[PDB]
Amino acid sequence: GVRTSPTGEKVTHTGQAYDDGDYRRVRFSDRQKEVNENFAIDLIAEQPVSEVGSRVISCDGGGGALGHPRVYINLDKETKTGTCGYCGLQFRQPHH
Amino acid sequence: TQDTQLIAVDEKLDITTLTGVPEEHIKTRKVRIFVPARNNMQSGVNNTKKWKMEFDTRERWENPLMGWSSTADPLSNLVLTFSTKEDAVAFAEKNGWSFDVEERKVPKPKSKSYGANFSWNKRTRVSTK
Amino acid sequence: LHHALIPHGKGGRSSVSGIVATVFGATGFLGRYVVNHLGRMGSQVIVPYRCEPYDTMHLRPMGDLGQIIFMEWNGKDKDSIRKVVEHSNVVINLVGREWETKNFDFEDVFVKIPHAIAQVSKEAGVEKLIHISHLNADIKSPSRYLRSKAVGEKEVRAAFPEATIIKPSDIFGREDRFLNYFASMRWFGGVPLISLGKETVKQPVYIVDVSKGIINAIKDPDAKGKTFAFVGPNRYLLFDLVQYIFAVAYRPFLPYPLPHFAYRWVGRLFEVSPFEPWTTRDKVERVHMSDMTLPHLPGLEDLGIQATPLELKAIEVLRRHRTYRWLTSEMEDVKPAKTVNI
Amino acid sequence: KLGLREIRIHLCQRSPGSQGVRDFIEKRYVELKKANPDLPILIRECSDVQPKLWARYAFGQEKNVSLNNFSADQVTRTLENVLSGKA
Amino acid sequence: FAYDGLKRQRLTQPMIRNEKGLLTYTTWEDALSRVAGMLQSFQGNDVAAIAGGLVDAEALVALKDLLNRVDSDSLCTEEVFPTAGAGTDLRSNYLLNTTIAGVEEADVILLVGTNPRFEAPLFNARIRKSWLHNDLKVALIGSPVD
Amino acid sequence: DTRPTIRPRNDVVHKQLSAFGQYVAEILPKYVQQVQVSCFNELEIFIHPDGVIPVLTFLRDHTNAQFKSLADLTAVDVPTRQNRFEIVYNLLSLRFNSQIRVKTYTDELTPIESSVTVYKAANWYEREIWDMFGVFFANHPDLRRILTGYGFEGHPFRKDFPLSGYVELRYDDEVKRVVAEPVELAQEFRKFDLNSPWEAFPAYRQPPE
Amino acid sequence: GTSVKPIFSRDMNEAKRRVRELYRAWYREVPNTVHLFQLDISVKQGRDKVREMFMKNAHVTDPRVVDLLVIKGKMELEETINVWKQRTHIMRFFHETEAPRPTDFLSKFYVGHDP
Ligand SMILES: NC(=O)C1=CN([C@@H]2O[C@H](COP(=O)(O)OP(=O)(O)OC[C@H]3O[C@@H](n4cnc5c(N)ncnc54)[C@H](OP(=O)(O)O)[C@@H]3O)[C@@H](O)[C@H]2O)C=CC1
Ligand SMILES: [Zn+2]
Repeated sequence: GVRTSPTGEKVTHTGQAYDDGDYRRVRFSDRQKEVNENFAIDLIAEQPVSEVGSRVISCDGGGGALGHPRVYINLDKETKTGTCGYCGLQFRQPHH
Repeated sequence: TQDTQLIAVDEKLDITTLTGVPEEHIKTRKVRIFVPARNNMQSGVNNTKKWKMEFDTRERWENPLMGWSSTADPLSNLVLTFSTKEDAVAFAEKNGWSFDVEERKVPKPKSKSYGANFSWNKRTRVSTK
Repeated sequence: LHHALIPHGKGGRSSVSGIVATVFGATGFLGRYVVNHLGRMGSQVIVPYRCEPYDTMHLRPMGDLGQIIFMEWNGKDKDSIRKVVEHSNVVINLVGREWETKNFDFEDVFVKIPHAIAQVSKEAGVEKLIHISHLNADIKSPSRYLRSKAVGEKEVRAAFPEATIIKPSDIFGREDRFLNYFASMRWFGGVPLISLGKETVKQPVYIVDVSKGIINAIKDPDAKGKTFAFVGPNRYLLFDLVQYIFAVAYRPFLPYPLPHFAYRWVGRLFEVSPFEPWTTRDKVERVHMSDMTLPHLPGLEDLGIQATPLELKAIEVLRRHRTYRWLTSEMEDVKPAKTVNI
Repeated sequence: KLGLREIRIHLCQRSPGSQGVRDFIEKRYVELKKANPDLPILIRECSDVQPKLWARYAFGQEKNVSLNNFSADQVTRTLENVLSGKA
Repeated sequence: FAYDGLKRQRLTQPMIRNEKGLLTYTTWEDALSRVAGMLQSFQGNDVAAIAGGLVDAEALVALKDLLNRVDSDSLCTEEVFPTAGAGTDLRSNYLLNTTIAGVEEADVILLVGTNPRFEAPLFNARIRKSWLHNDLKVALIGSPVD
Repeated sequence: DTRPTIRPRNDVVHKQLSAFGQYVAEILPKYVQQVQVSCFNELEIFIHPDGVIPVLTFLRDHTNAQFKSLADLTAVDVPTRQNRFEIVYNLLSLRFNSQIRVKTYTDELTPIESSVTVYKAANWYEREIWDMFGVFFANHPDLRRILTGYGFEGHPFRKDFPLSGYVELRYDDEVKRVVAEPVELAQEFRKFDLNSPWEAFPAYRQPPE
Repeated sequence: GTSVKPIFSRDMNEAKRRVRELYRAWYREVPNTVHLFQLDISVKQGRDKVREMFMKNAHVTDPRVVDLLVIKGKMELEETINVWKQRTHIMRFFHETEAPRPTDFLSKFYVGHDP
């Protein structure tokens, strides 16, 4: 979800938004900023949480060799769905 | 031992004029040495064995564009190497440069006794290995 | 200063000086040199261009990456100004046409647009403004060059309270159409000037002295409101220009004191060519008119910029006119013109 | 003001030249201080430095005298004359 | 864990009060002129100083020299140290004379009005190492802190 | 050498260069300081500065050495060593298909009489050394700045010379000519500290000096 | 170890000697290099440019180095005589584009953190 600034300046996922007083905004008129509308924060948020009944789940991320190293995910935290640092896919432990 | 019309040079060598560094960069440049302290997170020691020629850091203004650290200090990126401080100062004086000294960080004697870690009337007993 | 407007650097190409000098109409002479000076220590000089981008292409090399931001603009369009000076912390006016165009009445080039850019800049939120007037600016003078200059000079003065108005004398440079002009009577004819030159004393000034004046006026805070006049080091009676210029170029000296009556006819005939009015009726009495002393307003000399003599650098513009047999001749072979001055 | 404000000595712990002042501040130091519940003497003792004297008079008037190999009885003479003229 | 403090609330420009007494961004000339004007017509006790806690000795020398040339020799500090006696006189009165590297073999340490666990963490670390190895006996007067 | 990872060693010629190294050493012991060979069958005999003439004149003319193919005239700055500049020769024997290499030591000022006589190939190399490292050579026919820019300042491969340099260039309209301003980089060279603080090779380790 | 090999200057006088005709050639060199290279520089400020270059480095006393600038200055002259060097190279000594670096501590202070 891209957000706009008061001067109509759409913000990027990093949060950069040049204010009106910034002289560095003059390259922006007559032209445009390229904004990755697919904000990386919310195309992972809508992804569901898979249910695997094990204490440690591999996280290859699909594609076999095409993915991220198979860092093993610890699954015993009931209050925290264990997510992978590489791909961010949240993994869960069946509700006992 | 090298007798070919040798000149008895009694004055310290000053090759500063040949290298042709800018005049603002030979006087307004404090040049310092020390033997690097070991990176505390890394227990390895095979880096604190050499002296180096490093300089003073000038200003680093952010670029008007995307934001690279634009610098105008050519001498900043000049980390040299030196086996001993005597050779380090020899380079420093040979092209006479405003310099300071620093003493080699020398380890102390770690009196280690694994038998001490367990004791009867001594308090160095360790509760958990 | 603003969060990023704060200056930084050793005055290099990629050093931010914090001055955002949107110059108006920089595609010629003084515009070329000021941006060269503006871009030397690094500055976001937004140049609104109106001609073909090709003719503006040569302004690119004198700016760092993302510095010379050419912007489309039109004189009539009110919003055209407001977009190019919206974020510019300083505005340097340079608009004006020394010759005439049917669509651009001579009133406009010194009254309409100069007023049309001064009020928007003050409405935008700028700090400074520099509109370039003439050292001889005088409406009552028969010079439409002077007539339009003076009225526009006070309009921007009235519109902009901090309007640091500059009134340079007859500037000279590589493309000044003043030195290369005065070399051109040999090509055109027998030097049809008035009264053999013994009726007009002028004080030419080298452009870099002028351009260094504005940038020094930029850093000077007290320059606001004050109306500095940029004057050369020495004056020069008109005849001395003609013989000296014909000397530093090794041209056949053919002076002729053609009176003002017939010399006015050749002005319109030079405007007849519907591509460029080489010489105009305004330019007829423009050179006949002499330069007033104007001693009360401060000059560049007290501003830190000295004045370079004309005879110090002439062939730098005039070696092009020197023929092959004498292209190698410098100042020293040529006698200096009689310094009719203070 | 003609009066001295900070009378600064600079002596060494081991220097034989500093031995004279070392004897000075061993016996007559307390007498010098109790006579002056006011403007003090600044010792700032150091190592391997020739004994040295700075007189920080008022209104930026400073001057130095050397005391290398100078006995305790007459280093008091030396400070006496500089502090003699103070009013 | 103090680098982030460098970035928060950092003074960058000569900061002076406007006609409303509100601090505003001004060039160095105005700030220099403001201070210079009000120091020329003030001498002696009219000028003084309050030393902070994290200012190097180089500025300390400069501020001593600046005040003394005005004859404003009232170079005051923040941490009040009793002037009575030979406090400023003898260096011994305001020094850790035994040195942190020397406190190892001390049998008993009489800490006076101190909480070195937080007052000087490195000092407390050295006692603890000497406490564990050299059988150092510490003794603290005042609060029964940990 | 059943394992295919490491390269096999070759001992028959390995002993041959050492025998030839002693053979050269005995003939001219006035100038050979020390001679040695490495694992990769590369022998190096070390000469004194004023020895550029006869040692190469030896290898160029000897009936049993006849090393005539001049390979390269390199220099290696070592700031620690007093004679930091180390002029390195390299010769190839056509008949005996071997590569001799002689190197000397030289200060910034101390010259070397030009070895263009033994090998005129060195002449064109010799220009580069004074351009590239800056060591002047005595009685050289024409020892010129040939590879660096016109009117350059200093010697770029002295390890005290910045990688970026000292002067940058741009075309300036107000002079209509290229002006050499001092360098002002858009981005600073992000140096990388690439030195593992653990022992790399116990073999070549320097003992406590 | 004070006794070392000399290049050309066995003594100070020979170092003083070589500087002499080096200036003799270079003093005879300024008027024409301007003339051929079409430099807009009068002969006079060309001549004393060589002058203050000459004592911009005339302070060192070691005889081994002084003649090294002699040959360095010697061959900087050779490269100029035969139109190898161009307009930018001759002008390069005549520093133009950069503003004067600061003179008073006030000017050092106002520019930036640089000393
Ligand atoms: N000796 C002299 O010549 C002196 C001149 N002046 C004044 O200084 C000003 C600049 O001089 P100089 O740089 O030599 O002049 P040039 O003719 O070389 O350049 C004039 C500039 O004005 C711009 N301009 C003028 N009118 C318009 C318009 N209606 N719309 C858009 N752009 C316009 C031109 O843009 P474009 O090229 O696209 O048309 C061009 O960039 C002029 O007003 C001149 O009269 C002042 C004192 C002395
Ligand atoms: Zn994953």
